[PDB]
Amino acid sequence: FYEKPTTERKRAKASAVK
Amino acid sequence: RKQVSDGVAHIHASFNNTIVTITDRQGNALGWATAGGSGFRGSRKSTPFAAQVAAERCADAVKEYGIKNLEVMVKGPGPGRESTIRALNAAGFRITNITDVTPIPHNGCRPPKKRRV
Amino acid sequence: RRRVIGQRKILPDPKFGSELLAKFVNILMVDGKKSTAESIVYSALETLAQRSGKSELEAFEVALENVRPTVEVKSRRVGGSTYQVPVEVRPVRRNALAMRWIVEAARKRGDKSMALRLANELSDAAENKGTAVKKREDVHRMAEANKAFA
RNA sequence: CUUGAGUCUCGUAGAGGGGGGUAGAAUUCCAGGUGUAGCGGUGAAAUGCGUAGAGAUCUGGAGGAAUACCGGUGGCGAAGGCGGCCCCCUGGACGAAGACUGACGCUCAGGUGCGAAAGCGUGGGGAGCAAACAGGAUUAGAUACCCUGGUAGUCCACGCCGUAAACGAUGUCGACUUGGAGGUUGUGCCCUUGAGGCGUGGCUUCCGGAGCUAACGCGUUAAGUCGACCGCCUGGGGAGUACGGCCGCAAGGUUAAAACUCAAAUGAAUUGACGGGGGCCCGCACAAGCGGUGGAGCAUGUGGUUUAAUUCGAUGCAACGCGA
Repeated sequence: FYEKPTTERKRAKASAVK
Repeated sequence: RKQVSDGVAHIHASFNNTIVTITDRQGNALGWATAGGSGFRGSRKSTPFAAQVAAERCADAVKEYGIKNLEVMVKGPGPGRESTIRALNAAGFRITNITDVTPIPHNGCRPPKKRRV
Repeated sequence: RRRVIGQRKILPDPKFGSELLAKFVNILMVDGKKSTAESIVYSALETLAQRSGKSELEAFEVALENVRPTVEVKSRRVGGSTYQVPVEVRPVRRNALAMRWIVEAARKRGDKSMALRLANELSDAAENKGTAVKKREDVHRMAEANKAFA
């Protein structure tokens, strides 16, 4: 994506952090 | 004929088709059979039920050469990856090693921006 | 579903004193006919001894091992999508289906009477035929070959 | 004068820049060998590629583009942005003690300079990818999604453009104001025994009462309590538009109205909530069997036809051996 993957890896840190 | 008795089996497990080629270490592909071309066509009828068809015909296609213990390495993901291993092993062959060596890149090129729906 | 029920407790055979044989007449009951089954299936079972020519109290199973089921289709539409998913047989069906495999072709075979028509098919299993036999021939096909989706 | 601001000694970290090389995988192409009838493609399909040797395989060779893993809620930068490795030049930042100037400061209209991506100009390069354009399916139609090709562009140097949801939608600077848990980088002391414990810095992510907010929320990195400057706002549309100017090769940017029209346009959130959100949990709902109807033939009822009427009502789930 060149701009999503830094967003999902900085969103799903809402998914898979706790 | 030459009866090398061993060989490195190839499973180019693509998604729409999983063609398999049998060979020894020198890269001399002598026999091969295509899952999606084993009479079968389409996509869901070229799925691994066809892969075992290709495996059995290839076993028939090279049973004249007498290859007993078999090395296998795979390319690509896909359903035509697992069932074919069991098929070829049960089809008068003996296994040596299984692997899928599908070439992950180091971020080299661009593959397409395919389906979006 | 979440709750379960235990198997209904059954008294033994009123004639041979064996609960397994008593359960057998209970499945063939259509039109509520055990007294007719007394002249049909009990008259059949009495003839099953001498026609077999051996004690049908524990030799009764010498024709049932091939009949042993292993799998049947369980309709798990898991997540809303029907799958094959054949679950292995649990004891509350693998023996019930054994009796369900008996009289599927023994009603109107065109013979004397099903008082002794059923008394034709039983030794056939230890004489290598009869309805209970070929039941296991088709079960092997649906499983053990569709690993990509089984 | 030394506390504000700055110089020096000293180290610490870093995808901070600029210029050089350099490696390997990966797509592609080309040459070679083996041998072979399909390859690809999707929800099925043809266009396509191929019997010549394609796909597949290993052997090499060319080129271009990006740097798997580490990798991170990590790090750096004024922002834009910056990820292989190594060197050359360089920019900041921070920390330990010191020393030295003595208010040297903060902000800044105009102004100057940097400014993602597209785009333009002149010359190269061009592996993939790919607007445009072709051909094949889809559909009611398809100029779209989808597939097969595919040019500009994407890459490089120089020049221009100046914009973005350029966003933390939070201007810069300073002072004050309870706590907790992490992260990253210095450092002081302590048996560092060590990992660290006791402290101290910086940057940093997440909770949270005060307090603030319409509200969500912010909450020592404030949206708290104050101060100094700057930019902007003044109902929605028209309109970031016309015109004029300035700029730009051009695309166009910036500055920036009015006529006319409406009485709203908005923001936080509440209770309904419909989903082609989701998870869950219930029920002969499904599952596993049984017994069935629908097959026949007979009895009634409903719908129609005829008839003088074949009276009326019900006749989606919830009528049709119903009222009756």
